[PDB]
Amino acid sequence: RRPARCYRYCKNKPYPKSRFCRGVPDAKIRIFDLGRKKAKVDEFPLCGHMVSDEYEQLSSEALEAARICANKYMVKSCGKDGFHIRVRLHPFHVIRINKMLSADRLQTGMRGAFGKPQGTVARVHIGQVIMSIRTKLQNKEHVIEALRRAKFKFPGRQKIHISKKWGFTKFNADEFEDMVAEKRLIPDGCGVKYIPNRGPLDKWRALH
Amino acid sequence: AKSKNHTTHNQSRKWHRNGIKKPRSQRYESLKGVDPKFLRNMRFAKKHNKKGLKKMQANNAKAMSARA
Amino acid sequence: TNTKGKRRGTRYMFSRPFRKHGVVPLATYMRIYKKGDIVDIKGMGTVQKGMPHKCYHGKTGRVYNVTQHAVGIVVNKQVKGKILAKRINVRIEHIKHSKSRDSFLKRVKENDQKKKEAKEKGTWVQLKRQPAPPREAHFVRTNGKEPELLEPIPYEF
Amino acid sequence: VNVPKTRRTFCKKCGKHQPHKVTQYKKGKDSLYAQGKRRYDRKQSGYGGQTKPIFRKKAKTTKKIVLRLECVEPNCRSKRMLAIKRCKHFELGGDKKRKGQVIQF
RNA sequence: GUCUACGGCCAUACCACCCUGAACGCGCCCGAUCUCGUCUGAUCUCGGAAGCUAAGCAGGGUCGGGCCUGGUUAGUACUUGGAUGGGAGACCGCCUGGGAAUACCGGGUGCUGUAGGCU
RNA sequence: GCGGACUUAGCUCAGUUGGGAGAGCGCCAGACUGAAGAUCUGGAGGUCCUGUGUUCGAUCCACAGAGUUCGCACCA
RNA sequence: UUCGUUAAAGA
RNA sequence: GUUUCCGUAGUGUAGUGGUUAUCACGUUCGCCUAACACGCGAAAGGUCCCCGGUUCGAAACCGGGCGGAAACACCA
RNA sequence: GGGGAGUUUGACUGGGGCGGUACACCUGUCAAACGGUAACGCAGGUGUCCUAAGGCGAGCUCAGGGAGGACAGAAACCUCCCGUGGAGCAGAAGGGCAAAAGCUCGCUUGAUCUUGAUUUUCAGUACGAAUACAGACCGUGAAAGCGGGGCCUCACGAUCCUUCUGACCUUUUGGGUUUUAAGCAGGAGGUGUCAGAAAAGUUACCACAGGGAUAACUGGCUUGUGGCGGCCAAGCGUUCAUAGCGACGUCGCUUUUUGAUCCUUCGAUGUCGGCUCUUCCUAUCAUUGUGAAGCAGAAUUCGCCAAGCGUUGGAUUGUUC
RNA sequence: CUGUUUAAUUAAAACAAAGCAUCGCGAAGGCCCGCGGCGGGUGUUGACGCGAUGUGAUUUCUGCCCAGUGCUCUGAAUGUCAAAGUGAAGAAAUUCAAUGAAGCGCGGGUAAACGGCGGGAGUAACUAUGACUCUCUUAAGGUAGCCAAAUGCCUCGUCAU
RNA sequence: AAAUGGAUGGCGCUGGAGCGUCGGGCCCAUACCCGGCCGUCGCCGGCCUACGCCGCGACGAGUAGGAGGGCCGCUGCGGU
RNA sequence: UAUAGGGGCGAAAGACUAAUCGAACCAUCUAGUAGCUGGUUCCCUCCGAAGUUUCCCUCAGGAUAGCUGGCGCUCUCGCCCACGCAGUUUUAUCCGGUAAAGCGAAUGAUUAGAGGUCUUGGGGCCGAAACGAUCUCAACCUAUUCUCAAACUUUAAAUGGGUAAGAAGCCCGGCUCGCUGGCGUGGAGCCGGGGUGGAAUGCGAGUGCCUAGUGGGCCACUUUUGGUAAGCAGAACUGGC
Ligand SMILES: [Mg+2]
Ligand SMILES: [Mg+2]
Ligand SMILES: [Mg+2]
Ligand SMILES: [Mg+2]
Ligand SMILES: [Mg+2]
Ligand SMILES: [Mg+2]
Ligand SMILES: [Mg+2]
Ligand SMILES: [Mg+2]
Ligand SMILES: [Mg+2]
Ligand SMILES: [Mg+2]
Ligand SMILES: [Mg+2]
Ligand SMILES: [Mg+2]
Ligand SMILES: [Mg+2]
Ligand SMILES: [Mg+2]
Ligand SMILES: [Mg+2]
Ligand SMILES: [Mg+2]
Ligand SMILES: [Mg+2]
Ligand SMILES: [Mg+2]
Ligand SMILES: [Mg+2]
Ligand SMILES: [Mg+2]
Ligand SMILES: [Mg+2]
Ligand SMILES: [Mg+2]
Ligand SMILES: [Mg+2]
Ligand SMILES: [Mg+2]
Ligand SMILES: [Mg+2]
Ligand SMILES: [Mg+2]
Ligand SMILES: [Mg+2]
Ligand SMILES: [Mg+2]
Ligand SMILES: [Mg+2]
Ligand SMILES: [Mg+2]
Ligand SMILES: [Mg+2]
Ligand SMILES: [Mg+2]
Ligand SMILES: [Mg+2]
Ligand SMILES: [Mg+2]
Ligand SMILES: [Mg+2]
Ligand SMILES: [Mg+2]
Ligand SMILES: [Mg+2]
Ligand SMILES: [Mg+2]
Ligand SMILES: [Mg+2]
Ligand SMILES: [Mg+2]
Ligand SMILES: [Mg+2]
Ligand SMILES: [Mg+2]
Ligand SMILES: [Mg+2]
Ligand SMILES: [Mg+2]
Ligand SMILES: [Mg+2]
Ligand SMILES: [Mg+2]
Ligand SMILES: [Mg+2]
Ligand SMILES: [Mg+2]
Ligand SMILES: [Mg+2]
Ligand SMILES: [Mg+2]
Ligand SMILES: [Mg+2]
Ligand SMILES: [Mg+2]
Ligand SMILES: [Mg+2]
Ligand SMILES: [Mg+2]
Ligand SMILES: [Mg+2]
Ligand SMILES: [Mg+2]
Ligand SMILES: [Mg+2]
Ligand SMILES: [Mg+2]
Ligand SMILES: [Mg+2]
Ligand SMILES: [Mg+2]
Ligand SMILES: [Mg+2]
Ligand SMILES: [Zn+2]
Repeated sequence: RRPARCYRYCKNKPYPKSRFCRGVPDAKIRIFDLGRKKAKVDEFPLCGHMVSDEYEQLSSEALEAARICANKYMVKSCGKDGFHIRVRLHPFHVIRINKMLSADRLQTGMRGAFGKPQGTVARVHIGQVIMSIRTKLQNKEHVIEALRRAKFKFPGRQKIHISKKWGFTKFNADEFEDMVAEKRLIPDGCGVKYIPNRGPLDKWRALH
Repeated sequence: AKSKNHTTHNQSRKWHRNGIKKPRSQRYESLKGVDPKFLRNMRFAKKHNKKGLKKMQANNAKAMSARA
Repeated sequence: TNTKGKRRGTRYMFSRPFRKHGVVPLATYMRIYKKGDIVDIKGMGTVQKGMPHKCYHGKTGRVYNVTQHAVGIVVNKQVKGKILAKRINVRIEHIKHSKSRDSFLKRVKENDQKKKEAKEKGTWVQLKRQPAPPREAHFVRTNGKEPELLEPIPYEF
Repeated sequence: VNVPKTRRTFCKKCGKHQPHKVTQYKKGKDSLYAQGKRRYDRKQSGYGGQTKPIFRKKAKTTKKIVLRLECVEPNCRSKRMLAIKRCKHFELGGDKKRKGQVIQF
């Protein structure tokens, strides 16, 4: 386990786990949702998300420790099934290690220069969302404090933003309450199906 | 004793030291490299032009000079 | 050290683009390739019998020889020393015409028509292609409405 | 590989396609009293040791099979050579195969 | 206003389902003695013409799927050239120029050449 | 490249001035003995390395080839 | 021709 | 660390010239014996290291890991 | 027949050797949308296979899925429908291909002879490979046409010498015949270090010309590793996060270790340890002055100003340790 | 053991040594010198001698393997094997065929000749240890002795002094 | 927090000689303009050493290297 | 007195053999050869580089190409308008598949929830058992949704590459052909005639011979490969040492 000071801002092309890598071990994170996974859309109105500022690489172990800290503060503040946290970020870039000393100069110079896979990190663009927590209206400050506790644990500088959208959907919270009732949006689990008007008439007849 | 392998640095400047040249001068293009059946057309056409062009072209030139 | 074989960089270049695979169209064949025709080179993936080379894709040359079911084109290729006129034999499926010479012949026909009109009526024509001139002292109009005032917007994430 | 016994190929004597007996080319015994052989014997006779070099580091394992084609027609006797590419095993003239054969391993 | 034979552009012309088809034409169909090739006149060939538009086919329709085109995305992401610009870096801002795409929305869905026949 | 030798039952071997395959050890089943071994009897097991040619018939004749081995010679 | 072992006691 | 090789019933192995679960020891049942050793006849016992790709078909051909066995790691 | 003689010990290489071939040729990426463009870069190959897997013509459509049908099951055979390439085309990939370049069937060797041109690597040399022609003899098809190997990208080889083939060829030396020998044209025998020498090791007894183009000390860049701090706090501390600690993560400092590079030094900077001796730093072991404890006293622990002064005698090991 | 040696960095555990062995040789010979001669050294010598080797007083022993590499013995019964000689064809050069001297092979001996000497598994009333047994295996499987040695990486092995 | 004592160049600087935005002046290089002179090159004038004499214009750095001129020099030979 | 140089002699250290011994000394071949060090002698003027392609037992070297100099030759302006050229732009005309973007689009990964019911598999429940029937998990499908791809891609930039912008070009009339062929059909060649004012800016061009040096490079903005990073190693454009 090498420090995160030597694996930082992007200096290589993305090298994913594929047909040509074949040697990367398992990532640290395996799951990506921690809260009420079966939460409906009208249950938790708002969401606060965590916006990066530096074009950096976040490691999977950092994502692990941050989601554990955020989950722990959420279950100590609003308890189980009072929140829904989703790590938006998924690690795919495989960093490499060129290890030596396997106190001698008589084993290997820079002869075999290409390295073996060490672990998985995640290339993060400027403005790309790290995490997103949807909660009730009364849990506004708790999401702020949870992502603030994750802020001290991610490297680099990043900000927090309470979204204008209604949860994880791409539609506005101002338009949601006035527009899901009349015509368009129908809830489908935790996601929302948006229907256009360019359908067959059997869909409109199945509605109403 | 490792040396520098290959580069193309300081090459286009040496190219443009002397003004990169189009061949730029081919009037009556070179005839080799063309279909030998077409050559059996054209060479026999040329030598029978050398043989039998005289009187008809001469009278035609006289006619167009008289009408012009 | 790149192992410079034939077509070692042609994963995308000699490929039929999208929704255009299958048999070759016959209007590619049914064309008039005389001598002196300034024609382009664009390689094909269906017919493998007449690929020019990966270096001559997209270039433009002059026809010198025509055969049964191919054509011969002289192409200026640039090498390390200087550009060279090279004599290639390319099949008909890889070749289309170039419309720049056709536009120049259209301009020549229009210039001959304007010169005939000039000799007829004594009218000066200005048959030289002058480039895009500077804008003349034209006169704008702002009737009916005041000009709309634009201001920059505040920053919102 | 497999080549047949007979083959109808252009022979240069009569200038028509005629059938040819196809046989394997033996290299042939090297004859004495040739030019380079007498020169090498003259150069070898004396206290000089091995004068011309001798080949050591062989790397190819196959030889190009060349075929002697003889004209089958009488009083022509046109014999010539046709080379094939490099092959390891070479069947002479028999045992053609089919597609409906059982594997029967 | 159409079809047949050969086509050019290769989905504005493909796929799913439902209606319409007067007259030539296309077809389904009607049988193996010769030409014919099969386990099978199912396919391909041979002389038909009793019915039929049920099907192909030709039109139209689907708040149809796809395809093409136009807005939006967006003067955004990118980007030629420049600075003794900012920042520890990460990168970002400015001058001069060029400028894309998915979502979202709107419109169309065949055009024709040659030869021939129907109203 | 030259000359010469050996390929047989599961194992070791025999078998021409060619009419064709056996011995021993193996396996199975009987008998003998109070039981084993030896013994006696009866079974099973060969593509005789492969292809071709002569002969009516080839393990044995010849040719070519496939594995093993013995010396010998080496102008690219 | 070969064929191994069977304690403590119990009259 | 590098280069070769191996992984198969509880144990040591054979087996690819792709398309089996093979031998030997051990366990259980029954026999011979007065009863044990010895002997006999069966039976069970296999993830062919784990996970993937090739094909009609893989343990076999190949790859990534896992755990081992040999050889080298020298001059300053 | 090393008793003696002569000669050789490939090249690349983050020093040499071992390891490997990046030494000949291919595929995709690096490669920055013409092309070219490096490393012992990445992932994978090749020294073969094929008388058909060549050439032509004709017929048919594949992989997979759904529904049925005696034994029949997950896979045995038949039929119907969906089936744009999800199969196959000899092999490593890329491209390309559907009345097809795929599968089956029928005939055939064009995988034949010969002179030029052009493309590829490129110096616009060669080999290899390829393309369009041309002249004979042919295959297929009804004809159109297609075919002078493999659907394309690789699958291979100079001089000299040997061997074979051809003309009813030339010279065999003063002239004839005949054997032989030489030549002309094109196939083979091969240079894998693949534009091609015929080649084992050791030298600590070594020598010469050189190199800091090139290692072994220090010094220089970096800090992977070592050492030493900080940040957020899930928990330890009977209670209680922060008296003392602190995981999961994360930001740094130093050159007291080791590693990486080769910048200077090869017409030499004398290369370990110890003895003696001077000076400096603080990341403080004690002493001076203080803050905090789970500080009752004592004894400890954690911090601050602080390097002024001290920081031992010995048994072992050449020791650093 | 006394002795000897890297004069000008070593004085030794190095060399020599008596003892123990082995091999060649009966002189037209063994081992050697020489460009040459039946020329020379051993030789004015004759197996208790000469020449060439390993080990190194005395005591006690000299384990087992001829698979390999050498050395040596033996046979035209027998493969291969060069000139010269023989036979045939031809006008001849030339070609072909048989026979074959040493050597190699075929058979034996030789380790005080060079040399070499195993890894697994299960098994005795607590446990370990395992006389014992089974399997693959070589030519033989390290025997008598000895030891972390001047010979042991782990290792500053474990116990005692 | 780092080893000899030491580095915004030092001295010093706080109503600035620090920081950020700027304004007006000021200082200079072999850079630019004008002018004098040398040389090279280009174009040219004249029937005044023609190998000399003027005329106009533009430019002059440079290792390896390549040319041209030398009324630079040393030694000897024939003329002078 | 005897042993004299690849010889002698050695109780063996390769020790001694006239201060020299892992092969003595003197002379000759011999001024041995060296791709390897060091050096290379007057002035001024003018021009003035390369560390790169390919090949070699090639890697400290050489050959070839490139960069450079010298010597010229063929021409042209010099009295409404000549030809030609360009590290440049415009006008058109084609070419690409990188940045970007996308995967509710193919290939490959990957997250979570919902709806549906053919399916076999784990549970209890209606109960002699029953695809007679019920719930849930399993898996599948549908419509969504999260995150990517140097060896993925529908779309697709900026930058860039080729071509044309005339008198060597247009148009008309005719002869030849053994090529081709319904055709005086097509296509090439040849002959004669008529009209040059045909984008912007700049520039006087073309061509022949001989040859030195070079063949160890480095740095910087930007685009980038390996490495944690390096004043590290390796590439591209331009500039500089
Ligand atoms: Mg170089
Ligand atoms: Mg001679
Ligand atoms: Mg001789
Ligand atoms: Mg019939
Ligand atoms: Mg019939
Ligand atoms: Mg019918
Ligand atoms: Mg119909
Ligand atoms: Mg109908
Ligand atoms: Mg329609
Ligand atoms: Mg639609
Ligand atoms: Mg910029
Ligand atoms: Mg008893
Ligand atoms: Mg020698
Ligand atoms: Mg080397
Ligand atoms: Mg490119
Ligand atoms: Mg480019
Ligand atoms: Mg169908
Ligand atoms: Mg492929
Ligand atoms: Mg494909
Ligand atoms: Mg077909
Ligand atoms: Mg032909
Ligand atoms: Mg030597
Ligand atoms: Mg020593
Ligand atoms: Mg010595
Ligand atoms: Mg560390
Ligand atoms: Mg260096
Ligand atoms: Mg160094
Ligand atoms: Mg360097
Ligand atoms: Mg010095
Ligand atoms: Mg000193
Ligand atoms: Mg000194
Ligand atoms: Mg002090
Ligand atoms: Mg001494
Ligand atoms: Mg004697
Ligand atoms: Mg003794
Ligand atoms: Mg012994
Ligand atoms: Mg003889
Ligand atoms: Mg015997
Ligand atoms: Mg023997
Ligand atoms: Mg036990
Ligand atoms: Mg022992
Ligand atoms: Mg200061
Ligand atoms: Mg200021
Ligand atoms: Mg100068
Ligand atoms: Mg000598
Ligand atoms: Mg001396
Ligand atoms: Mg010496
Ligand atoms: Mg000597
Ligand atoms: Mg000299
Ligand atoms: Mg200059
Ligand atoms: Mg070479
Ligand atoms: Mg070199
Ligand atoms: Mg040098
Ligand atoms: Mg040169
Ligand atoms: Mg010049
Ligand atoms: Mg590309
Ligand atoms: Mg991208
Ligand atoms: Mg020179
Ligand atoms: Mg050099
Ligand atoms: Mg560099
Ligand atoms: Mg400069
Ligand atoms: Zn013939």
